[PDB]
Amino acid sequence: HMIKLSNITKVFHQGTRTIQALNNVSLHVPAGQIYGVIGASGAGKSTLIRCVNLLERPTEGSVLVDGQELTTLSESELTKARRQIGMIFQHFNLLSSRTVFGNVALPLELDNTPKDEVKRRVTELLSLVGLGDKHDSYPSNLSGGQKQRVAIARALASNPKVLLCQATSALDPATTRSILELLKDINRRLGLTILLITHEMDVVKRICDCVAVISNGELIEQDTVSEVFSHPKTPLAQKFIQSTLHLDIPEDYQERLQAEPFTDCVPMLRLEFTGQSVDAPLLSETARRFNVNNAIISAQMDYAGGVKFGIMLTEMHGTQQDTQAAIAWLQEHHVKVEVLGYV
Amino acid sequence: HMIKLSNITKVFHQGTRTIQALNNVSLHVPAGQIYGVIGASGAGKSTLIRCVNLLERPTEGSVLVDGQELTTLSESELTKARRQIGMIFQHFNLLSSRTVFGNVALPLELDNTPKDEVKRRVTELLSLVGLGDKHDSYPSNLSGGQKQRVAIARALASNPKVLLCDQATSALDPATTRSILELLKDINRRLGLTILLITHEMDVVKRICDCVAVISNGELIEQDTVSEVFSHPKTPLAQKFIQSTLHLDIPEDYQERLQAEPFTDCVPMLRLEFTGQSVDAPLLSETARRFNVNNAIISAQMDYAGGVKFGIMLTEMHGTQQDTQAAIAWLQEHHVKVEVLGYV
Amino acid sequence: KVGVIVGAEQQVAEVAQKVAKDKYGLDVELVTFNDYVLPNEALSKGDIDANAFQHKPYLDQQLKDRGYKLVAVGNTFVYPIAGYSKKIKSLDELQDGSQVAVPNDPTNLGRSLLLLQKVGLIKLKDGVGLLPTVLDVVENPKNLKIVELEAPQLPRSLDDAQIALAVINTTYASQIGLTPAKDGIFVEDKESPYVALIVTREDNKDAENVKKFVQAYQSDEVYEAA
Amino acid sequence: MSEPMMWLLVRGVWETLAMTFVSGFFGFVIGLPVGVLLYVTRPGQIIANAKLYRTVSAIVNIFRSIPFIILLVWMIPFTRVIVGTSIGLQAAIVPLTVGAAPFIARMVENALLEIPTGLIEASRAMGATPMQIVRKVLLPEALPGLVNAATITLITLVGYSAMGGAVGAGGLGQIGYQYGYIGYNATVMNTVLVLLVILVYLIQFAGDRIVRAVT
Amino acid sequence: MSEPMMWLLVRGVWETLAMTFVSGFFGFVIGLPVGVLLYVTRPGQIIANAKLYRTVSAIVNIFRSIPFIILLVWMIPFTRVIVGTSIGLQAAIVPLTVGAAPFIARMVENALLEIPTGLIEASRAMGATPMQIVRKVLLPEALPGLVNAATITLITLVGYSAMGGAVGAGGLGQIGYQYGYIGYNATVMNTVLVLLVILVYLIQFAGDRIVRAVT
Ligand SMILES: Nc1ncnc2c1ncn2[C@@H]1O[C@H](COP(=O)(O)OP(=O)(O)OP(O)(O)=S)[C@@H](O)[C@H]1O
Ligand SMILES: Nc1ncnc2c1ncn2[C@@H]1O[C@H](COP(=O)(O)OP(=O)(O)OP(O)(O)=S)[C@@H](O)[C@H]1O
Ligand SMILES: [Hg+2]
Ligand SMILES: [Hg+2]
Ligand SMILES: [Hg+2]
Repeated sequence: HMIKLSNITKVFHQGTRTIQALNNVSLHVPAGQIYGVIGASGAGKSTLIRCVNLLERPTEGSVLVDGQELTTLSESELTKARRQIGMIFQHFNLLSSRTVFGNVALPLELDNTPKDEVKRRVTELLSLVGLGDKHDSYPSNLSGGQKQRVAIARALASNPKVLLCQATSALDPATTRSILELLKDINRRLGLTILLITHEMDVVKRICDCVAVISNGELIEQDTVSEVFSHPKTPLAQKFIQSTLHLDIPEDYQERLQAEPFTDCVPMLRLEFTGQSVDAPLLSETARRFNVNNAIISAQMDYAGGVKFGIMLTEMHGTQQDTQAAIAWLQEHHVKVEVLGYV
Repeated sequence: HMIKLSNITKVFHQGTRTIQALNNVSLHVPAGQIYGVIGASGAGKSTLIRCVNLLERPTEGSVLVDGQELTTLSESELTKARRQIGMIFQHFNLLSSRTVFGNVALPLELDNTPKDEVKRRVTELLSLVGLGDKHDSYPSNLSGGQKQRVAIARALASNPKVLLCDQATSALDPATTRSILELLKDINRRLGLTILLITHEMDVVKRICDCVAVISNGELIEQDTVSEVFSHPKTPLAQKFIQSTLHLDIPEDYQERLQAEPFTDCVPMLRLEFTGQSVDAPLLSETARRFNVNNAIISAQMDYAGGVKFGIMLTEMHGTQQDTQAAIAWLQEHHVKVEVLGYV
Repeated sequence: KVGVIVGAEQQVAEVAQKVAKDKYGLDVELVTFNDYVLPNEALSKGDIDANAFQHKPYLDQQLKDRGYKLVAVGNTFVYPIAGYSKKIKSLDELQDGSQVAVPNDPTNLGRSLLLLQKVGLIKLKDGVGLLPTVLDVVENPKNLKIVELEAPQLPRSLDDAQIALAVINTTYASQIGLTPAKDGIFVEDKESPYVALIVTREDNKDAENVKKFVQAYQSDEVYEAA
Repeated sequence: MSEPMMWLLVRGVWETLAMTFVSGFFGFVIGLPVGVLLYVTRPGQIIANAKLYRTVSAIVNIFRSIPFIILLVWMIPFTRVIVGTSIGLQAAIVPLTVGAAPFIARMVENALLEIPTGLIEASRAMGATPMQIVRKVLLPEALPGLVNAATITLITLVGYSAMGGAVGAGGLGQIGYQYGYIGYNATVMNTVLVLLVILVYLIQFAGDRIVRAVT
Repeated sequence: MSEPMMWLLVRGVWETLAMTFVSGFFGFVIGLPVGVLLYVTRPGQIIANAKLYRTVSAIVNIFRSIPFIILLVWMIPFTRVIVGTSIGLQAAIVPLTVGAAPFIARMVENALLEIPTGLIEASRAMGATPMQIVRKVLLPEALPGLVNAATITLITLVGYSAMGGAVGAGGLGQIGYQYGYIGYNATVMNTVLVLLVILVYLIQFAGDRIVRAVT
């Protein structure tokens, strides 16, 4: 296990009042694993990730990185260890005095690496983040995404064993995908360990191997991406996950929705798949069996660990009796169905 | 039209090289309309949104907000006008000298509004953003999301006619995000607030944007309704970008087991794309009933707008190779873009 | 009120204050100055009653420059100035390029210049009197270099590796125990117009307070305590 | 250390104190508007006026280039116009204040310059008037630097008053020059030095406490 | 303005110039390490040592509290040890340098304080040694403030040298005091003033240009 946090607790005394930003939190990350942190705003996520770097000294708790305990460590040993860990701040903390190239080169300089090596490696990194042409411009001249990519490259400069990332919040979907592909490549090539904060579940179920959830400075639950996004436990956690689902009900249907069934009505229904068999054909089968017609209005469906989960908003077309029979059958097969009205 | 930008062009001289951050961009936003901006990083979006506020003075171009031309306006008139426009910066630019309450009160102070009114209105806003309990703490003591909501509340303090968001929900968890966007929609439909916003979360775009605009290399590739942009877009650049916003995941599990060649008892794996299709039209239920094939949804991104349903769907076509190909043929007949990826 | 200089000529005036507040019991408010015009400007402006630091050429200068209406109303002490060197006992032992220390103030600057022309080392231009300056040095066979410090600073300059000679006053000379006449290697005979010249305004010179202070200043205690 | 010397040291303390603090107060009264101007009239700033910047900067540099003594002299008449005398404590304070104000203004300029750009951008975007921005943003946000500058400036003003005091108001520094140094009185000299050290220590402690108070 | 007076003004210019710039140079040589220390040993900083902070701060305040004249005097012997004399230009520079260095250090401390927090956090996180942080982050990023401080400091040093020069030095300020003022020569006075104004303008222009060079 490349990372181990045990019984971490951190209090802050803002002023009049004191806050338990973190309260007895423990989390372990193997080598070459990818691990996400998620939770409502102000829950402690940034606090925790800083506890790893030891940018926040836990008032009570134990921190271990690469088998080395840090709480009890000299400033010099701590510095040397930190030269193994890359961090990406929410706001990139770049040097204005140095261009893109300089910011990226800095960690290499810290290791007094040869000048030619610095040139080569920094150029490679800039090419990878697509900032090849921007090497000699200053952070004061860069768009948000550009500076974020600068910060990423700097994090990776020294080829650290650990990365502490919302490292993709200022990047368009395409650039986002490029960057995440790169991280995945590094993880599977050089066994890089990564811990990352995000509010974009998209990212989470894109690359996270395991996931962790936080509420009021407490680690509610950790599990695989699927198990968390699929039948989560802990009413707090499952409440959060429900929040992450798309319960849209477009205004068009809201207007036309009738709590009461009328003749020739078409039921409108929300479906939730929680660890359902991907191979199992349920809606095609339903159409063939009951001769109902399921017009997919909206869909969030994701696949992980051989199962498919997520919500699906649809119209059930046919006869009220056929519709109710199809609903019954789908419920038999562990599809959580809720009828919202009749259009 | 609450907002009108015409022939906007902006050059920056960083150093050695000069850059056409924006090149002859024009965009019109009606009153009480919600309008999104999307585009590859470094395309000009933030620059464009700043042009409205005139935080960036276009070298050649015309800006009109509430029928008032700004390029040609005195600093004092410009100040008075700006007191009508709220902005949310990507990085919140909060005052460290003032608590949550103070930052939010500041714009009200600018109007010399009564002290009691300031208390009431600021408290209301903080409750709305869920920062009721944080009013008297300082930004240095706040998590990112909290500071973002502080910035939001301040933007809305003065009840402006126009809002300029620069990724105003990027630091907010899904739940907080939905609460905030619900609030914006309520305001837009109650007080007819006009909104222009930048985002990389297409999710947001198709959540509230009435119309959308796409930017590449300082040029406004296209603007249209959410659907029309995400559904049969034009301009190879634009459609390329939109393709970028699609998932096309092919989970590693299927990648491993994928075979370019059909073998006996094979199950075709197929990607489907819906581009402005009739929602009522049941096609896969109908296909299952007709060809006795089985379409197992592996993954799905489907969104509804303007009476149509669009998005991608990764599925298995189950049955006999012949039945599978016939079902594929029918689905293509009905304007579903089908691509067979292999056989599992 | 009375102006005074922040130089050494101050306990000279403190004994006079003693005698004035002793025999005549007048609350005269004292003042000291670190420049050489502000007592005169104070008089002409009416702040202070008198001033007890300047001499007749300097007075005349101040009545010529800035047009002050003042007149000399006091006797004085001998205030002798003389050359001194702890490096040599004679002028025969002075060599070329040797630096020479003199008070940067106008009065003593000019008087030291005339003392240096008296000793025969340098000679200045014609028709000046007691307030010459470095502008005037026209004969300098030994190539001495003239130095203008705050007087208190040169006596240790005699302890300076650079300085060979310093034109110093007598009270400062006596600080470290060098009398002009015999301990000082070379000296200045009676130079009449360096008088302390207690001054007042032409109008105020006739106030009882003024006269009674001037009395308190000129007395046996003031002359012997000197 | 006779009883008269005790009282004289008392009055020297009072002189140094009044001079330093009053002069710094009024020097700020002046230079702080001047500094805010120098900041605000720069190329790019809230009220960016090159002509006005050059004028104010010219005034500032001109006053900076006058020696202390020539300044005091040229002030004498206006000094009297103001305080009715060119001698003593207030008469010394006035020229001290005029000498200090430009340096204060430049220090202020420096402090404001260290304000972030995004905050000025936000203040302009909200639609605040220049004076609104000044009173509500520039000075509030730059307050720590301003206070540290004031600390520095008063520490300087101690010795600066010591020097410039010698139109009849010398304070502790004058006393040390006269009785501690001119005429070897080790006791008086050491007393003056200890008082001055205590004074600077007090001023710096106050400044640092106020600075840390502001987060 | 005789030819001898021409030459005297030339030498006064040279004295003012050498004094000002040499003294500022070495005063920085000294105070910049001291300021970096005062910054770094603060509670919370890279090398946060309360004892060392108190020691350095005490030294700085002590030197600040010494009047210029007592400083020059007490320096006299080591002034000679260094330059072999206690009179003239270099002898004047030495005490000038010692007088200025603490103020320089406090100016530095102020500038470094205006550095952002996140940058120190990142520098520590990367694993840079304290001196690596200093040489690669603190001084580079605070460079505009440092240059502005240097500008301020040299502008002060002009008149400060004018004053302290009068152990055989003084420069243009001494010349103005003696011949411009003590002997009513308006021409000489105006010439001195014009030279001083030109000097300060050149210095401020250089400082502003260099600062704007740094973005
Ligand atoms: N240095 C600090 N001083 C005072 N309070 C702090 C400090 N750091 C964090 N906090 C508080 O601790 C709580 C959690 O902080 P964070 O970890 O930054 O929030 P989060 O869990 O990362 O979620 P967000 O809002 O999406 S960044 C918040 O209420 C902060 O106000
Ligand atoms: N002050 C500036 N000086 C020089 N160039 C700038 C400046 N501001 C922006 N740019 C350039 O403008 C281009 C467009 O980027 P922006 O409009 O600022 O942000 P964006 O492209 O809309 O979105 P991001 O932040 O990249 S996801 C970038 O290539 C920048 O280099
Ligand atoms: Hg293991
Ligand atoms: Hg990441
Ligand atoms: Hg938004």
